[PDB]
Amino acid sequence: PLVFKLINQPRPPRVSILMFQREFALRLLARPGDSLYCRLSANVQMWANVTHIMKVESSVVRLEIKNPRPQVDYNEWDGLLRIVFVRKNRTISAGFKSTTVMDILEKNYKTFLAMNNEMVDDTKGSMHDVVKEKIDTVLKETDLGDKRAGKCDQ
Amino acid sequence: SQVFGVARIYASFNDTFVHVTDLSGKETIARVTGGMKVKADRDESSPYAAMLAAQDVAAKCKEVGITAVHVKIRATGGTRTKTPGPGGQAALRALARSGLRIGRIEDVTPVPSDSTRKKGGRRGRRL
Amino acid sequence: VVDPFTRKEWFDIKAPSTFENRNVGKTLVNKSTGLKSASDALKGRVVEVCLADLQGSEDHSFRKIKLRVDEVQGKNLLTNFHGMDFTTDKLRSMVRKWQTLIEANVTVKTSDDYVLRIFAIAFTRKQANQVKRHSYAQSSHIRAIRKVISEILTKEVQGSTLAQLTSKLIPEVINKEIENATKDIFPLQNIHVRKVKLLKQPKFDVGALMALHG
Amino acid sequence: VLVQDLLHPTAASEARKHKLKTLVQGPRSYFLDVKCPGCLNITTVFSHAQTAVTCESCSTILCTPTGGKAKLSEGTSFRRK
Amino acid sequence: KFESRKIMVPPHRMTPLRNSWTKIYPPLVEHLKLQVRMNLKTKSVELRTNPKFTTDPGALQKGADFIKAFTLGFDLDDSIALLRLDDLYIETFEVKDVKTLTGDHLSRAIGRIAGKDGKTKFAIENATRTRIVLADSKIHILGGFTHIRMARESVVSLILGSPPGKVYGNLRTVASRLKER
RNA sequence: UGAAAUUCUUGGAUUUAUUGAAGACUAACUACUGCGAAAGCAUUUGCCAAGGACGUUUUCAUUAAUCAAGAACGAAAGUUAGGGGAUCGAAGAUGAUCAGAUACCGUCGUAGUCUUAACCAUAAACUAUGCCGACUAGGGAUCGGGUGGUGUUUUUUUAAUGACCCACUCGGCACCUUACGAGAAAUCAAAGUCUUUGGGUUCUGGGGGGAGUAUGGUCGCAAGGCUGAAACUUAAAGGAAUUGAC
Repeated sequence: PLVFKLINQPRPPRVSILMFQREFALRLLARPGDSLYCRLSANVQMWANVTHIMKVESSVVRLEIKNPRPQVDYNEWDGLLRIVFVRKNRTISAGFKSTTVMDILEKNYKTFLAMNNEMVDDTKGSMHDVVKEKIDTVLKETDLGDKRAGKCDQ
Repeated sequence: SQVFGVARIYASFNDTFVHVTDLSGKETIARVTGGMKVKADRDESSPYAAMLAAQDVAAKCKEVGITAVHVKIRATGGTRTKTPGPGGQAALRALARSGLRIGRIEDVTPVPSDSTRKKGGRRGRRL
Repeated sequence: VVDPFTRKEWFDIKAPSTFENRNVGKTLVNKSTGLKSASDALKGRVVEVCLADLQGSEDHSFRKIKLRVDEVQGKNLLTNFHGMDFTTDKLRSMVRKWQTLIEANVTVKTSDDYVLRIFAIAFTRKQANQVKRHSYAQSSHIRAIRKVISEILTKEVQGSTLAQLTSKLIPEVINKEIENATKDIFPLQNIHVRKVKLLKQPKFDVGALMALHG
Repeated sequence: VLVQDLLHPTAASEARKHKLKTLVQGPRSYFLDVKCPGCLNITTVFSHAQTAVTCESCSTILCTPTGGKAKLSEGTSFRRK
Repeated sequence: KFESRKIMVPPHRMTPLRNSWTKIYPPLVEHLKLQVRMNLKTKSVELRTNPKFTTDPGALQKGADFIKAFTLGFDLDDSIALLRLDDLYIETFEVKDVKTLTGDHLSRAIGRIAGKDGKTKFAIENATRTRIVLADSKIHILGGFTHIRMARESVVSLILGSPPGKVYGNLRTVASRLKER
């Protein structure tokens, strides 16, 4: 929430010059294949141009909010990246199938079908369907699923 | 002779319960706590507060008029310590001191045959 | 607002005929208003009592008899036998550290069609002329003694009825049968019947309770 | 134990040693001529009989195998060798 | 107006019982005015009070505490101080109540609580103004409620693997901050 | 809880009593012990298939010992796919606070902890002590088997069981002395029979770091495992025992 305060900041200011932890600044400007790379770098390079300037350990960074903000829902971006980056050492298919993620994302997906009126079948996922297998299939329907969180870009 | 009751003394590390019941576990007759007696947060389970609560219990039993009690002192049991503390000891000292009839002293502590995992972890729980 | 002891009600329980001192304890039933509900409250009463306090023997003889209360008649409450137990400190005084514990068990039906379960314990003693400071029995002896005790208990409880089981159970009959027939396998001591557990009861009977009262 | 004889051990001490561990090794067992009264007949039985040696005519178990030695039947005459 | 309590005797404690019985019973009979009987067959000490004796119902409880603490392995004079002082109580804990130990871990824990020649334990009893029975897996603490609490802190310090030197440091800290007040 | 604050409680918590469901464990008994190649194994009863020791006036007659190559098993944790999910609980989400009494802690809690089908192959996997074999002091306890006793007791009339006691014998797990001898010492009945140096055989090490690192090969989905350096740097790093001075 350190960087994230001045991302969603309404009436976005001109620049941002601030000094933080050097390890946290490495979390900022990390490239997509690191252990340094996590949710935060994809968030910032989605919504804020970032540059490291004059390392003071500590380090100073300059942030610029993209004033034509890219229309990506940061809430779903938050939840998706949070789930896939909590389990970075775990396979992506097994991580959605925990017990409660199969309940929390189940309720979130049926809330996501409240304005769609899709008939939840009796087949719903323990054998072949929406709780177990369809979430596995949507991963294989996008750039994800067998790729890992530290290999997919934004 | 006297009217026999059932006294039940629970001894948690923070608290002392004294609980007078009729025969067969019928209904609660006299029931106070060291917490509701002494307002000092240090003194929530002192032997002093236990004796005060036990004399309150004795007073309410004499208000009812029931004198004899079959007393069942009880530790935490389960996985914590299975010997009732000095709160229960001073409660017994007070119920003897208050002149109530004591039918039978028994130490009913729930002992597990074979316990599950405690809340101490591998390290040890407290201190 | 109002004290319950204003409306609280006082009753009196009485023990069955198999035992001596039938006048044991009284009851506080907090309402006399709903006497259907009061009768139902009295149907679910269970009193555990001492053997000594019920049979007048002054030695606080370490047992415990559970009595379920069933019927109501003019402040006097008719009871039924429900179980047997020891006290905890007796068993903790019994179990010692250089002798061998032997426990046996049996699932039981009794001639009054009661489903029951019976727990017997027996330790091992050491003889007069010992030099070993311990007396462990081989495990074949333990299987044999469990088998003998199981069969003795099974026949002894399938013969009798429930009150007949109680009447055998008071003067320590069954453990002397175990003492006799089990002596030929390994010499034992402290042979007792630890717990007795009702499991299932027949269709609801009343006249047997009145026979068990008088 | 400095100077003793091992060629000629005392027969009592030599009697207690293990079968394999004597001066010259050799068995501690023997044979028997037994007679059951129901036949008046000599049956030759080894002292450590591993099978139930039944008599010739009658179905009478003259000895049962129990651990080391065979337990003779009740009421049976015997003599060594 | 008699009142009768019975307490069992284990044979582990029965030999000091039958040795020091001649000092045990007369202060209960004379100095505390209680009727004291012994069934050596059932190993049962029977404390009953009569209308002859002084009506002190707390004296029966303190006599039961006397016989119980001697049964728990405590000394004669400490239990006589229990007959004198009221604020002295008994804690009793297990090793496995605090930390699960197995085999020689238990033995080494008991040795670290005791120390060589009891020098770890005895230095506790001087500095906690308590008395401790270290039973097989049981610990028994005898003293004031704050004092048995501090002894509980010390023994829980010892049982979790902490070295005895840190225990001496915390011990002299608690002793200095308690004797000053 | 050193101390305190979040949560729940007037619809009643906590505690008391009567029940019911779920899954996990197998206390005390439990050592002064047993089994298993080790890891490991403590409720009853049954089935199956093994195994040691003992006994043997049974059989074969060198069929053996140690083992690169190769092969099975291998705690805990961890990976994939089902089932389960009560306890506790790496992460996480959280209320914190009060002293420099150290860090705090506390409540919820996903993974996991439990099984099935597979993967992995590591421990202070220690008894820090390869395996086979002989010889060299005692002593008293036990565990399994066996041989004796005009022993003892339970007497069933005598017996026979059993159970103890005594004496002997194997085969164990342990103990306690000594020193003949060993060792630097603690200590060791083997760590002895070693300068008076040889029973057989497998593996390993050559001052300390750099470093179990780099690279290559191989095994694995992954995590990792096995194998495994040099450059460079340095006079100590150590093991055991001993004294008293902040």
